[PDB]
Amino acid sequence: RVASGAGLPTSRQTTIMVTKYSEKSPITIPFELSAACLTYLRETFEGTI
Amino acid sequence: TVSAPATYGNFVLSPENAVTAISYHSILADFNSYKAHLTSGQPHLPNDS
Repeated sequence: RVASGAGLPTSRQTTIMVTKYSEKSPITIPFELSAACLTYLRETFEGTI
Repeated sequence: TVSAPATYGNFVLSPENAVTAISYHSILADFNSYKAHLTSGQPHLPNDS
């Protein structure tokens, strides 16, 4: 605040409080694999090179 | 009494066979012998693959 004359309407308000909410924005991305890929990844064979 | 082979014959392909199969979809068995005898100029192989 700032002081003023002997009778000017200086407001009594002091240290007001406010609330801020949160804005939501999820993101998404898919990735896909084939059955042959998963099979050859999982069951490692004793086969040749 | 007669002698017989005790176990199946284990035939495995060399890395050059693997890369040729991946690239051109074909294999020459005993590939290294082919390469060596071809480069050296020898016309014949001792045995088949």
